[PDB]
Amino acid sequence: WTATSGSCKGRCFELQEVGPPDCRCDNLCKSYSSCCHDFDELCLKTARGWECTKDRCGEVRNEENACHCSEDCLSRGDCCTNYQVVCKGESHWVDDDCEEIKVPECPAGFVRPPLIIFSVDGFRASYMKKGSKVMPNIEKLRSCGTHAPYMRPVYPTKTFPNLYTLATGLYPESHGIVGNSMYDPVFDASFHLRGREKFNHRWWGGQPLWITATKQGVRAGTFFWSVSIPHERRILTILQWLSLPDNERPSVYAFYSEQPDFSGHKYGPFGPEMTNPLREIDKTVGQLMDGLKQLRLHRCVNVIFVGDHGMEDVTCDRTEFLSNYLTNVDDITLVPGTLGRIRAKSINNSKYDPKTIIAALTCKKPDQHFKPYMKQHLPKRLHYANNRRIEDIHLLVDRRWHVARKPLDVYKKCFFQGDHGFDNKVNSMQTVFVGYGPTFKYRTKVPPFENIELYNVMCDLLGLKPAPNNGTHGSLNHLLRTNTFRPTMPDEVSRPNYPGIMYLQSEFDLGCTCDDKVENKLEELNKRLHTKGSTKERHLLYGRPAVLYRTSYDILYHTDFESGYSEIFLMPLWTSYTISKQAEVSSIPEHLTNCVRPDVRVSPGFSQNCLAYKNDKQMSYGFLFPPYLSSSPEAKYDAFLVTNMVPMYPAFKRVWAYFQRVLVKKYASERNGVNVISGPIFDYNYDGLRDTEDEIKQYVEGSSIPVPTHYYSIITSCLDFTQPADKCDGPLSVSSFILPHRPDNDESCNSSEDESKWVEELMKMHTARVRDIEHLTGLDFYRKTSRSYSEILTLKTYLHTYESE
Ligand SMILES: *[C@@H]1O[C@H](CO)[C@@H](O[C@@H]2O[C@H](CO)[C@@H](O[C@@H]3O[C@H](CO[C@H]4O[C@H](CO)[C@@H](O)[C@H](O[C@H]5O[C@H](CO)[C@@H](O)[C@H](O)[C@@H]5O[C@H]5O[C@H](CO)[C@@H](O)[C@H](O)[C@@H]5O)[C@@H]4O)[C@@H](O)[C@H](O[C@H]4O[C@H](CO)[C@@H](O)[C@H](O)[C@@H]4O[C@H]4O[C@H](CO)[C@@H](O)[C@H](O)[C@@H]4O)[C@@H]3O)[C@H](O)[C@H]2NC(C)=O)[C@H](O)[C@H]1NC(C)=O
Ligand SMILES: CCCc1c(OC[C@@H](O)COc2ccc3c(=O)cc(C(=O)O)oc3c2CCC)ccc(C(C)=O)c1O
Ligand SMILES: [Ca+2]
Ligand SMILES: [Cl-]
Ligand SMILES: [K+]
Ligand SMILES: [Zn+2]
Repeated sequence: WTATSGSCKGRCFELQEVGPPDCRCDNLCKSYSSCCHDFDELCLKTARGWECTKDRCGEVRNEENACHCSEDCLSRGDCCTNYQVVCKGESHWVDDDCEEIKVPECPAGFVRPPLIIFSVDGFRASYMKKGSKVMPNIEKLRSCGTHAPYMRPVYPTKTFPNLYTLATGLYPESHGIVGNSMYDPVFDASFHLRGREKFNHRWWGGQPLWITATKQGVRAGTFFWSVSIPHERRILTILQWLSLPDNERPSVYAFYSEQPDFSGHKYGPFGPEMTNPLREIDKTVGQLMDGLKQLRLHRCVNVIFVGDHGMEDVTCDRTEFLSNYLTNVDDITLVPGTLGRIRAKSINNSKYDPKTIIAALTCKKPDQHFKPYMKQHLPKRLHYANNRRIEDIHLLVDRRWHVARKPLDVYKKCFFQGDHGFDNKVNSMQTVFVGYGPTFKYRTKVPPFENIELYNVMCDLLGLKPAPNNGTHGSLNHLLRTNTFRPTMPDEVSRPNYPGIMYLQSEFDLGCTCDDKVENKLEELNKRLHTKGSTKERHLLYGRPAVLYRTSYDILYHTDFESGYSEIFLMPLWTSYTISKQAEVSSIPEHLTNCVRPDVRVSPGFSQNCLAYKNDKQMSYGFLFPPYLSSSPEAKYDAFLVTNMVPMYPAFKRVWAYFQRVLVKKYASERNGVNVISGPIFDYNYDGLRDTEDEIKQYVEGSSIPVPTHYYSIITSCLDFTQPADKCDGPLSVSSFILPHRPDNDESCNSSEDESKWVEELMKMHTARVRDIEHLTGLDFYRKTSRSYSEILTLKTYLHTYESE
């Protein structure tokens, strides 16, 4: 119950919301059906529209009007935004030449440049070029300020998960808004776009920017706007708040537009009906900038123009129906659309079985347009698993398609032509970023980056310490003229041992054999030198990775590769080697097919054993440094050391062998040499973070050899490919992957074909950032380069996406 008999007189769009059942006058009261009786009359005036006209200039103030053209409006802070243009002969901001904003030019009483975030729903990255003729204000912000060609949203590429990621710097699995619809089984509560449950604070985790600001004594405008407040009024409200006394005035504001997403769903992303929505958003930007210019703040405020996600062509005839696959369709609940999430309809149904659901959905139809996954098997770059609100079964839907439970769901819920939510590497889902202001650079293009990085920068713009988040703070310093954040590299926690030869061959009883009894004073000195690190500079190009947790490990040197070998996990944490453009691929010799060799530097008690692999009928082994790429017949023996072996299912060895035999050389040819760092990852609790030894769910049978959930590689080369990877004087280029270590290849529907038809496609799906591998391993890479640390942080956040341009 709300006592709406109270009044909004002198309270319109008040910043703090008042306590029920007292009636409200803030920008959210409509959504709660709780505004005072006179909120429309007082706070949503529309009389005479939004624009001054010649005849209104110097009018007698009429408090009924939506906005004012009377002489006193500039001191009241409520002129129509075009007041000075119409009445005082000023120019629109868009018609003024771009002039660099070298320092903030602010009115007295401004303690810091305010931040205004202008967020637009469904604003696809390619609109910046494709719509540029009809968006002159947005085009000026973009050309004059700092802009990226696009900004990568988070998955799923839905509205609330992405806007809340902008607010928090967190992945949706961490902030809790994991879709536009959700069931939380602990709460036993459902979140929906429509209605009231979504306002309950227990959905919204982390700490959004407006709370970060408030806790640190920086005041904030509200970021939510009730949908029925027109945009012109949202702009006038922000401009009014900017005229508050210094002690009352917020420093951060957010405007939101439901367009162009609203029309994109109806008309598709490039429907001819889309030009008008884009012109209308441009006009709104123009209102803001003219209004800032009136207030003399257009060279004071930092403006962010940012979108949540793009928009794809999706029509009802491109719908896959689970009723075409599952016998049991009424025993499941599906969250449908551009992604699928499945759970049991009833928790009391003992016949429900996820394994049989997955199998029935796996590669059943030739052009099948979705792929099922247990959530722990989804590409790690999505970071979409570690939340109870995310159903164990997930469907990754192809761009341009929907998935639904039954045909009747599509016509008893087809005029819609656009949608979004797909994999956040899809080109159509990319969205926009422009920053304009004294704190941003002038006429500067920056590379694409992920929206999870923006919170930290917004905190930097406001002089706030960010709450703990998933951005990499410093990775976007290149967007800024000032206020950069200058991080120090993390300190190394464990230092390595450097073992020499300490064990005789007969101390090892590992059940291994190798045909290696096959032999000089020229050659003997050189082998000792290699084992002491004499080639290390060739193979370890960016320093040893630092281990950021407490553990016991050894550095092992070899002619062709260097490794950091964990005594705890019995295998390398990392294996680093360089392959020049000229390197030759060789085979594993017939006499060496099953060769595994004790490492006389590492005790038997800290080694793997071959007998565990013979006994484990499901598990085989591979090597981290590939024997195919040995520099010489003699150096090849090093590749079969028990310290270079790792556990691999046979089905995974098909992937791994193709990568090592064919792809590494192909990348070295293409990129003019590569440096490779490969290793295992253990993330049995799918939290994106390195497991401790006690979290490991599976071991090679009979042994203490832990089985990795994934295998990674980081492939680095020179950005200027005229220079070889090992002699690069400038910026680097990287691509990386985190391949799932699975016992079948059911994810790849073409896997019965030759590896050349499916393996690289698998690897591309599981592309990763170096930062993702760092979280998963507790390793810190690139510690010794010639590059600035901020540039290296940007390199670590890079994702090679494989989409066209
Ligand atoms: C992306 O960035 C984020 C932010 O930095 C990273 O997330 C952090 O990860 C940390 C490790 O996973 C984690 O630290 C834990 O915090 C526990 C206290 O948590 C509460 O308080 C904080 C602070 O305000 C709050 O933010 C938390 O918010 C979560 O939960 C609420 C309510 O459920 C949600 O609204 C919110 O969305 C958020 O949910 C997300 O995180 C939780 C985990 O906290 C997940 O369960 C959800 O699925 C969702 O992802 C909390 O309200 C603290 O109690 C933990 O300490 C225990 O475990 C450690 C193990 O190291 C041990 O040292 C301790 O002894 C202790 O053990 C005891 O409890 C165990 C578990 O019950 C039990 O098994 C033991 O036997 C012991 O009794 C732990 O320190 C931190 O909370 C999150 N923060 C956030 C905001 O998500 C994230 O890792 C980054 N991602 C990547 C890939 O880098
Ligand atoms: C979502 C987090 C907050 C946030 C931002 O929210 C802006 C906020 O007005 C968006 O709210 C929306 C958006 C769509 C719909 C609907 O389609 C339907 C319905 C309904 O039927 O009720 O309600 C909606 C609401 C709720 C109106 C209270 C914007 C930008 C940011 C940034 C930049 O951080 C940010 O954090
Ligand atoms: Ca983990
Ligand atoms: Cl959803
Ligand atoms: K085996
Ligand atoms: Zn939408």
